[PDB]
Amino acid sequence: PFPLTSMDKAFITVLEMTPVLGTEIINYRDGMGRVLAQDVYAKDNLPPFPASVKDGYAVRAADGPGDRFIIGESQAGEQPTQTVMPGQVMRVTTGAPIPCGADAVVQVEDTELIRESDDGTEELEVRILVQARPGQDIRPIGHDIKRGECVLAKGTHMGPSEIGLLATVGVTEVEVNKFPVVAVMSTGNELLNPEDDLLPGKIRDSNRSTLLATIQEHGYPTINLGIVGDNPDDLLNALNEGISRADVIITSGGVSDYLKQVLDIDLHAQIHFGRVFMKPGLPTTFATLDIDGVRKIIFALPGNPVSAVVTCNLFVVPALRKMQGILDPRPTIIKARLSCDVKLDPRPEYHRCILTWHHQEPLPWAQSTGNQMRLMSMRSANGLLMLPPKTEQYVELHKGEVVDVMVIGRL
Amino acid sequence: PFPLTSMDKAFITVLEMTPVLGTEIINYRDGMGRVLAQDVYAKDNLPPFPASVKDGYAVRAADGPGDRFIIGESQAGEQPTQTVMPGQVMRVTTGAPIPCGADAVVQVEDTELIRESDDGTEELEVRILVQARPGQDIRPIGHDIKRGECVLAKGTHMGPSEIGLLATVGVTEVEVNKFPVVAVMSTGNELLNPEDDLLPGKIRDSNRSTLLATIQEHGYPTINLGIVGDNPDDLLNALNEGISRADVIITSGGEKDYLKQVLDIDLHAQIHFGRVFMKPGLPTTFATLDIDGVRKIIFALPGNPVSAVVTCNLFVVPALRKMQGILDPRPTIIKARLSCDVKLDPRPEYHRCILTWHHQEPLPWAQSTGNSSRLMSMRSANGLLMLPPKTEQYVELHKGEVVDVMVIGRL
Amino acid sequence: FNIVGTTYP
Amino acid sequence: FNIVGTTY
Repeated sequence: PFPLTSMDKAFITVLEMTPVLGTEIINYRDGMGRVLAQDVYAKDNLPPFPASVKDGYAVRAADGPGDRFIIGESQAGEQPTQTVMPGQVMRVTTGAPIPCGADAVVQVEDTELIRESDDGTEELEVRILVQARPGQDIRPIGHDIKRGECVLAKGTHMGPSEIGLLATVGVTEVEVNKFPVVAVMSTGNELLNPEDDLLPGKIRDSNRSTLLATIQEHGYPTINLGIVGDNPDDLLNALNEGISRADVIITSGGVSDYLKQVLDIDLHAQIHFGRVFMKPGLPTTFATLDIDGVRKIIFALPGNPVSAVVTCNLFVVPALRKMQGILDPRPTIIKARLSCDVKLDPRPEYHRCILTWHHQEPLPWAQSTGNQMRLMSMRSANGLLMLPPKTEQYVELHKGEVVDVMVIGRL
Repeated sequence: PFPLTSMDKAFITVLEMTPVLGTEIINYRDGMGRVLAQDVYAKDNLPPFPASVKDGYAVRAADGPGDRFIIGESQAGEQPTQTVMPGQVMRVTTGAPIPCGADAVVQVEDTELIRESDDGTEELEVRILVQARPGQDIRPIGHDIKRGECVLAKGTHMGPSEIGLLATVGVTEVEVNKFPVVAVMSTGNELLNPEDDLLPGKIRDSNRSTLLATIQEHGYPTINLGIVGDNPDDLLNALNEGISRADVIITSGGEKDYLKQVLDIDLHAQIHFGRVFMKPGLPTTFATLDIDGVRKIIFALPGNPVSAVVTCNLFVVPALRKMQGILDPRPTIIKARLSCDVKLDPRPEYHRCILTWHHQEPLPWAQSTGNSSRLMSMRSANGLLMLPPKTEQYVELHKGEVVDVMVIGRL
Repeated sequence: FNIVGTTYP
Repeated sequence: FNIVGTTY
């Protein structure tokens, strides 16, 4: 007899009661998806030497437009040793360091060759046609990155670009938030393992395989607790191992006495809600357990396969993201058009769909595949349609009308 | 002297010259991101037994609404042994199998208790108030999935939902396309390792770290060839090892002409283009090599970090996706609004950006942070802005106008 | 934001 | 759909 909890009350409750994990030191190569728990400062200047921007000649601006002797060429990886004297110039490339005595670089397009070398290619003398500006076409020391400058702020969710940035400044070790370890178990006497052949009155367990695969997609470590029989003893033993090995425990099915009893009386855990006004996902249950100053969270998902995966993306996924240090764990919601007419239900409805962009059409189309038992497309569902509850004015939606779609997969 | 190649010609050439990999057998747990190379058939019926939909009693429709004796109760996971005779009914649950002799199920809300069991618990007699329809509230044998029915077609890109389906039908082993192995190397005499402190005339290699991180995000195995000196001997040895160990080779980084010598004369490879009319990505080079009836592909990306990552997502990523058996390896392009006014360049322009959806605004906004004046946001770039070439009418683009944006990251 | 979708004209 | 950017 648990009061009907609204979607908003349930969703906010999960986020508020979900704690943030501690910190650890990792290598920068494994920084993908991690959240910085420290500020990152550069210890060197970039570039460490004055470098040319264009292909041409490094010149002295004070000399002005005149005849110059080419004394040599600067190459990348080699610090120049020659000094540019008045009336002299040096061949330079886009990546080469600027030699001493030079204050400007003139590109080849503004020059004319006076003399070719009688043999073996090379350049001897050149005419400067343009009055060069002091510091023209030169990248000064520390132009891009200064010493002591903060290159990455605390709380930054690092991607491929951020990793390369770390490599540039020479920070190979960084402090990040820990990743949550999730344990998943299934309850039910009618459940068998996928590898087994069917027996009378038995079916194969599909929820466990799907739930684990979903969590793995977001990059979190998982633990398989296997199938647990529907009895008080086995639930206690299964949950005890889950708490000991993981921070998060997820169970599926068998809701409609033993599960909620052991959590309350035996485990002394705090059950927040047991029923939520939604379709599907009615018997969804969420509870927290505090042991040794550490908070463990437990998710009890419905037995229905569709109900399990829907509640997973709505409740479990945002919860997991908060623990790893993500500042905004709320999912991305976009606008799309309905592909088919739908009748509204008194409950808010959620069902998997496919987002497709057409030729120069500003809004994407959402194709309903949620009514399984089944549309066979070559593509997997990448969105979750979010239909509004039935009202006095709105009872039915028509094809083409704009609705909200929550992105749940890589587009 | 490589001819200026249009963007369209270059992109189509890459896809046309990129081969499709062979097949292999994997476990269903590792099927994430894999593409099926076989048709999948169910070997069992789901459900394998007639199951109730509602909580109530299994009745004989011919008996109609009347007083019935309760002979027992059916439980999930156990095949019923009792036979329902005329004038009798059996107690059932939502997951329980339908007993013999019963052809319909009436939910408990349509029944009332008549008599107590004289002592203890259980119910012996109950009144049925509604005339049951034949087959009412019952899931027949093979209602969802029939034996011999195709549940997954060849070419299906499997996600979490597809994995669970394999577990349901009991297919633990499936044939899929192989994943491409990519080797990444860097060229330049000025390059040092990120773990090393800086030396005069040297900088840290960032391309190698970034390129690997990008490919790893898509789930492909990678090989680090390290830093290679700018000389024909070291290049030849590096490329030879890459071909022997990997299917795809990626190199980074005037200076352009020396590299292709090893590819053309020594490696006997076919270079398709050396220049592409684009900004950035001008010195992009693509070549193919046919050895032992197997085609290896080689990408030569610019030395500049920004130019490298842009060309990687434009050319390398779609090529890799084609190799793993994806039917449409072309990237996803959406419509978005410009955040700032931009001047158009004679070349087609690409620039990293961040996609954000606002309150009830149908189109997302794109914020330019790729330009370097790196703007420090807590989020990594998930899109690539696609700006049009300069035209007779358009020399400048205005704020709010709709432009093309290529999705490159998880939203 | 809100979990319920809702719509506009 | 084309790789080259378009406008309206």
